[PDB]
Amino acid sequence: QKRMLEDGVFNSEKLFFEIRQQGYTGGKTILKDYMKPFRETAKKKYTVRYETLPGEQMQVDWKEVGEVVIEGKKVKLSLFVATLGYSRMKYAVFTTSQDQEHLMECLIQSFKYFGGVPKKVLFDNMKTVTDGREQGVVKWNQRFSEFASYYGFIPKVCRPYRAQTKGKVERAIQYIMDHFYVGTAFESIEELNFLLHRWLDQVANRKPNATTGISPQERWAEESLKPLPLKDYDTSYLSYRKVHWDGSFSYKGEQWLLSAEYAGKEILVKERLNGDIRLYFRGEEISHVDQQKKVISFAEKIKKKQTEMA
Amino acid sequence: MITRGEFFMIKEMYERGMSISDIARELGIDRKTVRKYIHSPNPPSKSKRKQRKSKLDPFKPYL
DNA sequence: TCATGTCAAGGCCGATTATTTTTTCCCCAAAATCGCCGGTTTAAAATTCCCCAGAAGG
Repeated sequence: QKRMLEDGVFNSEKLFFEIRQQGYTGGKTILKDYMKPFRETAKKKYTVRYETLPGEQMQVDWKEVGEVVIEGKKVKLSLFVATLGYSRMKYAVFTTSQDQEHLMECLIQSFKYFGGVPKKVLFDNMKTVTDGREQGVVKWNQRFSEFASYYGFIPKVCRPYRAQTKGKVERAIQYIMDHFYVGTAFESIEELNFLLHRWLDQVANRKPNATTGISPQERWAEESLKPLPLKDYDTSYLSYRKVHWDGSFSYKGEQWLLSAEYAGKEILVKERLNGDIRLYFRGEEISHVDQQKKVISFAEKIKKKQTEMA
Repeated sequence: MITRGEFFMIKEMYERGMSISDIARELGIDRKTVRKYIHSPNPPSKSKRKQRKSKLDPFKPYL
């Protein structure tokens, strides 16, 4: 028994031979029997699947699933599905891509829809979430770790890294969603996600499972969703930019003109996923750059500043 | 290409007396791969490849 | 309305494409190990059968 507890050796013939060397007067075969219930309980443990407790994990998963030409520009549609374990409810949304900021936005949306947070969140291996896993030393990130601590949950990405017991269910739910929804709202992916949310509220979260026979919404209601902090960890890209001695800097191919005090110093641009840029310098907030949909050349910006100073 | 830690774990658990097949199951590795690594000197996690041809090779002397 | 600095290149990072290597999965065949059941052997426990003493009844 201690041999199995410590060394996990469920080999019956070997243990019988060992104890025979130790002075055993019994028979190999009854020890084979005895070690069977042991290894059979071990195989029961091996087959142990779906150990989801109420409010334990929301089964996060990402995948590129679509392609659209939004505004005449090709873009790859990326879908996020968080399945709430025990309840079996799932929040699904496909918006832009697999960037970390959109990941956090989707997690916040799922928490708001579920009205709370679970104990932990289980992800899938990818570029985001974790930069790199080295022999169990999983260094996820700094900002992501702060976000997880802020909301309360913790990353526990340890799914099976094979097509068995992870890929099977993932593709199952993926194509189940694809076939049942198969919606096409409009060229704009935002409207597509709007109709997706309607479909999820109508015939996805209220679709009883054949085995349980109860809509997952009831289990979700009875699950433990601890209240979320009621505020959202910032979902804006943070990026530093140096200002040339011209009082100018650059961001995503557009060049901005600052004032004299800001020339030659490092500002921090914060861009919400909404699409508004805010310039924070030395902790404080500086004047907005009146961002416009139409791109204006640096020459026009210089002319505008000249006229303004006039 | 099991990493240093993976090879250390395989060798240690095998020498402890644990069966090899369930070792492979636990570490998510093929049984043949694990058995081959049982009788191996040190963790293999490096592959050496030499340079290869590029597009700017013919122009390189001129540049 | 004066006067008033501006543009290009290099480096780095990210994403995509192409090539090579490694690992896994599925199917079939052979060998080894493990598990279960049955039989045999050994040890311990239970029941029944004959003669001596004590007690009760006519």
